[PDB]
Amino acid sequence: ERPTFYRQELNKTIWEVPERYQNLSPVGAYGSVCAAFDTKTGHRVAVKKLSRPFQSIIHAKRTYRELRLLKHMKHENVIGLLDVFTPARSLEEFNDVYLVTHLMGADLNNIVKCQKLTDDHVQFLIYQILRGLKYIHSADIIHRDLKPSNLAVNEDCELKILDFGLHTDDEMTGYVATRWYRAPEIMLNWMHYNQTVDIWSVGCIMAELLTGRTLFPGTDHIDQLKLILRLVGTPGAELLKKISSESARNYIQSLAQMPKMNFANVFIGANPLAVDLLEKMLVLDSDKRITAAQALAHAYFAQYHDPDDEPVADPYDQSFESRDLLIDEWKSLTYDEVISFVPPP
Ligand SMILES: N#Cc1ccc(CNC(=O)N2CCOCC2)cc1
Ligand SMILES: [Cl-]
Ligand SMILES: [Cl-]
Ligand SMILES: [Cl-]
Ligand SMILES: [Cl-]
Ligand SMILES: [Cl-]
Ligand SMILES: [Mg+2]
Repeated sequence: ERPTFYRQELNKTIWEVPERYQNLSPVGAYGSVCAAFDTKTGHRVAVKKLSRPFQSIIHAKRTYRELRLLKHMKHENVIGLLDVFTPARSLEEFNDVYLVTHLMGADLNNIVKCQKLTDDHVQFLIYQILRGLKYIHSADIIHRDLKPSNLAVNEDCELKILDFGLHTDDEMTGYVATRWYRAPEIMLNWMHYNQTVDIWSVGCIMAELLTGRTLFPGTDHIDQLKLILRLVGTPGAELLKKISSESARNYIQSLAQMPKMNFANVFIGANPLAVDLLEKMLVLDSDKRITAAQALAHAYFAQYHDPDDEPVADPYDQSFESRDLLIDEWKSLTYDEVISFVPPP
């Protein structure tokens, strides 16, 4: 059952992989990635070698979390796991983990910069994001990091969600795309967040497809909040009650009150149905945002919506997230998941 492995050094890194993977070529702090040709399937693939996967309890649990998530995701608009392997022949010598996925070409940033998008293109792209999100949310998973660089798109306009949130303070500081798509309640730690944060990100992405430009390109956290409240209005008393951070509540009330703007005068010339959907996604109070399942039934997607072809996920057991274990116990759980992997049909 065990394949033969061969070794090579790629940029000061020793890679040991099954013979089926050929022509390894580096492409890019949690791991290094190589493109390769998989001779068993004929696919160009990405092979990721995890860096120090078991160096601490936090790292070991993150390794297990990533492998559990990738093994569960089986949907047309979500990245799936093609293979996982280790050169180790036993738990006692187990140290390295390699993950194999489909090699992705362009992302949605490349699309918005270099392509003139019709309203039909916007409909199809956002429809596919929402179809994948309905599946992800049905398993009680929150992506947390939806942005154009985490959305792969091919020549047929077909889309896949990748790079689930599994981010440092410095990574979120300043004029950075890593913060421009985040919901205000998570950007500013207003309250315990939930899956509705992902719908805010979809609204930001859809706006950028319609205009070609970032919706909220803030130069820091506070500048970005000011841009958001200018468009959607300052909070009312109902939402202020739900901000459990007393310090954040007090800062918000320092700001002069502003009404919600007219979205037809912001998104000039857009399909009126697109404007309506944006008003339902970009709602400050997360309790009142439209959900992915509700949005698929909005009239903007009438030509693509098929309620018999929008599937949900198998149940996903996340009880490990509240479990406290030692490094070697997380490592043993990960080893079990590596050796039990069953490849897709
Ligand atoms: N380590 C581990 C571990 C692996 C599988 C299970 C349950 N079985 C399962 O999910 N599959 C789906 C794929 O086909 C076979 C059955 C439990 C623990
Ligand atoms: Cl092989
Ligand atoms: Cl895939
Ligand atoms: Cl190993
Ligand atoms: Cl991005
Ligand atoms: Cl499960
Ligand atoms: Mg990414």
